[PDB]
Amino acid sequence: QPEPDMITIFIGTWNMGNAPPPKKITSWFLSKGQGKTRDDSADYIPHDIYVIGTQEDPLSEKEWLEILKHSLQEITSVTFKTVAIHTLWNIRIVVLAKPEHENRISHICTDNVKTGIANTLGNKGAVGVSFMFNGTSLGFVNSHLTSGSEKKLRRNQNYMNILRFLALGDKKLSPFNITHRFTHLFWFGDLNYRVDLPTWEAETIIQKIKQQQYADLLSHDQLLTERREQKVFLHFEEEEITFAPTYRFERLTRDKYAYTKQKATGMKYNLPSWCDRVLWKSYPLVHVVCQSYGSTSDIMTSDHSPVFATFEAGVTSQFVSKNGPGTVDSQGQIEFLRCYATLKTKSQTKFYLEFHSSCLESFVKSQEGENEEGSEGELVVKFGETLPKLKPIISDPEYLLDQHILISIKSSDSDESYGEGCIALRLEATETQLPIYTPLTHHGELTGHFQGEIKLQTSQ
Ligand SMILES: NC(=O)C1CCN(C(=O)Nc2ccccc2)CC1
Repeated sequence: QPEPDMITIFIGTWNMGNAPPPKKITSWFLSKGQGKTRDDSADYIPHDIYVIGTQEDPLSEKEWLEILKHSLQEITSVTFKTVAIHTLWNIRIVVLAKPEHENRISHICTDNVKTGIANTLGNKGAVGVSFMFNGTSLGFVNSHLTSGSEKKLRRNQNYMNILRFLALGDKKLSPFNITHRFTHLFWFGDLNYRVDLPTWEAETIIQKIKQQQYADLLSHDQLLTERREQKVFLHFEEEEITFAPTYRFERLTRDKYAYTKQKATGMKYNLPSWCDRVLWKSYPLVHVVCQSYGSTSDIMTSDHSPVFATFEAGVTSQFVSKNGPGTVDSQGQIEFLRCYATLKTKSQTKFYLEFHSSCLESFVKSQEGENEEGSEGELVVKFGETLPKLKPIISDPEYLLDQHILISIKSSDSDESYGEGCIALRLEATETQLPIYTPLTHHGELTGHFQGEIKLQTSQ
């Protein structure tokens, strides 16, 4: 039975509106409704992994597990294994996997972050799950961010708090937040970003939706505009939206957007919006293709419609050689040449690098680089040809070219990271000096750049 090189992952996000679901929700797991939908011919084909994110979920974990498992079994005739379930307040994440994956899945982590302070702490935040699938790390975040058209700044702050404080993945990757810890990261939920148009335009917006004309609406989507100005979700992908806004509906139909201010809304308008979203971020040159992204038309218990997205995702085997794991493979080495970091920092400390990778027995600290003044004010840290030679555990190119090196640049004075990034070893050539490049981030904001040349030696 061969180990896979590809899996399909289903991501669902639904704000249930504190209402139990209808008896049939199979349309969700089949990616049927509006947008980029799944072909009929695939309906009996199970996804390898189903990650279900809910918000305003009124069910017990047991009640929702019963509905989810029975739903998938009806569709696929497969009895899915529960990998993880985590619930913060009414925010919930469920990971289900095909039974043949049970002994491929290990190192399962769960965590939550509560966002806000005093007034604003009590119901918003994120739940998450991470695990290894053979040699591939996977993380999943379900976030319910701050509501309200006039709170996109709050939403961006909620995002930065979740990505700083959600403790998933390999704790040995201590310089690195969840946006660097996984081969594939999926971040979904009721992100709560709104179509920023005047309240007087509501009926015009509704008109535009009935005509399936979304272009002039998406140009005002706060998530799309905030991402374009690099305020939020830096270096995440989102598939093109081709489905009507998923909020706010009158319940028990989809024929009406309920946007007018009411006591129940705190006297706030809820203009039709894409509150309900799936974004991802994969390590450089790993296969990840979105195969669906849409909303259901036929689940109407909530003022939100469910959103599905499906993904082909590249996975690797748990590699064993004669040598590593348990030693180095002297036939392998990773060399950095002519490397410099550019940092936006005003500080004057010395910097050193840390190289972290599952292809190394443990992380490698460099010597300090040489600080220069850049033309336009910047700090440029020069490493030149000083950087330590990295000793992979396995030299087999079938392993090593599928790996990645995480880079942190750290203050000698404080040992704090000023920047994190990632280099793919999926090079055009081995035993050849080749350009490498990663942006550097800290708390998921741009702090600089790292570039140079790599020279990779493999057993071939
Ligand atoms: N949060 C909990 O109560 C857990 C959830 C289920 N579980 C597992 O071990 N699930 C599992 C592990 C590896 C591969 C496939 C499935 C034990 C208890």
